[PDB]
Amino acid sequence: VEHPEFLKAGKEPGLQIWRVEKFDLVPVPTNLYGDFFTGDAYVILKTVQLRNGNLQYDLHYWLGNECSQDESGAAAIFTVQLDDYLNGRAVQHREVQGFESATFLGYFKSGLKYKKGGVASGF
Amino acid sequence: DVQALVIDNGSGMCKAGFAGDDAPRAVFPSIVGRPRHTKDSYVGDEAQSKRGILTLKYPIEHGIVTNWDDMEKIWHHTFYNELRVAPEEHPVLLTEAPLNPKANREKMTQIMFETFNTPAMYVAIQAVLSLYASGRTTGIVMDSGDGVSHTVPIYEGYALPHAILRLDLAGRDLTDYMMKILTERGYSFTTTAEREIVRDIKEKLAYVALDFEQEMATAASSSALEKSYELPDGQVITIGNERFRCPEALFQPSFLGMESAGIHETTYNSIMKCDVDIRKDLYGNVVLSGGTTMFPGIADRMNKELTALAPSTMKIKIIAPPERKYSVWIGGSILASLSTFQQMWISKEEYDESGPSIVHRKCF
Ligand SMILES: Nc1ncnc2c1ncn2[C@@H]1O[C@H](COP(=O)(O)OP(=O)(O)OP(=O)(O)O)[C@@H](O)[C@H]1O
Ligand SMILES: [Ca+2]
Ligand SMILES: [Ca+2]
Repeated sequence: VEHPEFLKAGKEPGLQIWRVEKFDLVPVPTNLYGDFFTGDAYVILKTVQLRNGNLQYDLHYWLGNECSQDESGAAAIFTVQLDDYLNGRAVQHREVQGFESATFLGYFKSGLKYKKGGVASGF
Repeated sequence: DVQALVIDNGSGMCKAGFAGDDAPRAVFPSIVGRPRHTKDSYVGDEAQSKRGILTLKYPIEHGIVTNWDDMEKIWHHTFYNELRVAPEEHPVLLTEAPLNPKANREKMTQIMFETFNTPAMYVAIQAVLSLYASGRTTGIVMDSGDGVSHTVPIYEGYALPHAILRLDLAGRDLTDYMMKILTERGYSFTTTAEREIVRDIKEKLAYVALDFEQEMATAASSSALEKSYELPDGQVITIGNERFRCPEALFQPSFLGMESAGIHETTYNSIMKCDVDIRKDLYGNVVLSGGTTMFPGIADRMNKELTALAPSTMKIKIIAPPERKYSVWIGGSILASLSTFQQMWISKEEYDESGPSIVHRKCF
């Protein structure tokens, strides 16, 4: 499935973050990278440059403590879809607020932050 | 903007609704009733309440459709009477049991397009939808409904076929078992209305003991575990250790004279059939789903049993969502609602062009 945001996904080394918003994958403004709404769910793609010129991928779906079932479910499904889109080359990581992996936390130079709130559920 | 429908066909209950809703609009028994001796047929609640003059049939056994004419009747009723929609106006997501025979997948597909003229459809594995509903792409789902129980290991969104195991023991068998042990206590429940009472007793007062033995000990020594149940007239019965002896069969199928292993061992066995590299992720994400996993105490007991089977270093995590009775349907509601669903379904065009077999390439 070729979603507009999928076309942009993992094109070059770097970090891309999208927030689930009413059953869709919405890009997060770059200036806000690291500020996570605890009532939301997000999808993070870390693209790393490889020897052969091909990129290495790690897909992380972050789940806020108050995110609704539709958001966490959509985060999980979008992750599988992106991975499929990237030819199954991404390692998927489930990241739960307050229990994030060292790898994930390390993506944020200044340290990631949590803010209360988020977009309403799509149900 | 089109509205997709979600239909979860269960052996005992069918769940139908609209994609985008957080719960099925209709839940009803999977039964087709027809004049036993001589409307021409009924489905669901009405068939059940008119059982006095109808002969009831269950088209789905162990999660697999065994009678296509009756299944069609159930779907027809679902669209026109339960959901009150014209199927030709809606993409339809249907669910299937793990390891659903190839022929059935094609039949389901053929019926939707040819009989119902759906503009588009999709078939998802029940267990996988349940995992998604829990917000995970990896884990092992323990799905136990009315007719069968499955252990389904899933990695990065896809079930692992070779590791799926099946336990032919589920809600129906527990209800029947409750009927039997209740007679030892003198209570005879044999009619349909009586079986309903027994089912209600199972759903209302049964529970899984953390330690069975110790629980029997307890029950035999004091009247601490007994509970009262008021029957439909006014009679009040007293239920003792039957409350936990009933669901205990899930862990000790021998209670039903079955040779197979209990649910905890089946889960452990499925995990062991998977690559060592991903077993950690399975032990840490055991997701329970289905009506039969609704007994209080089942999570704790599964945690205990799995912990005893796995190395002590392995972190065991049993996830038991309160909404597990409908996890599959909810998972389907979410999937069908995605801005990307649009492309994943089989369209009428594709069906006309490739025929039923297209389901093998677009739904896997
Ligand atoms: N609170 C409860 N405690 C125990 N069992 C319950 C509870 N609520 C429902 N059940 C049982 O769960 C079963 C129905 O479950 P479910 O809807 O998941 O199955 P199904 O979809 O029809 O079956 P299958 O997956 O085998 O096709 C019945 O046996 C019912 O009595
Ligand atoms: Ca939210
Ligand atoms: Ca089911």
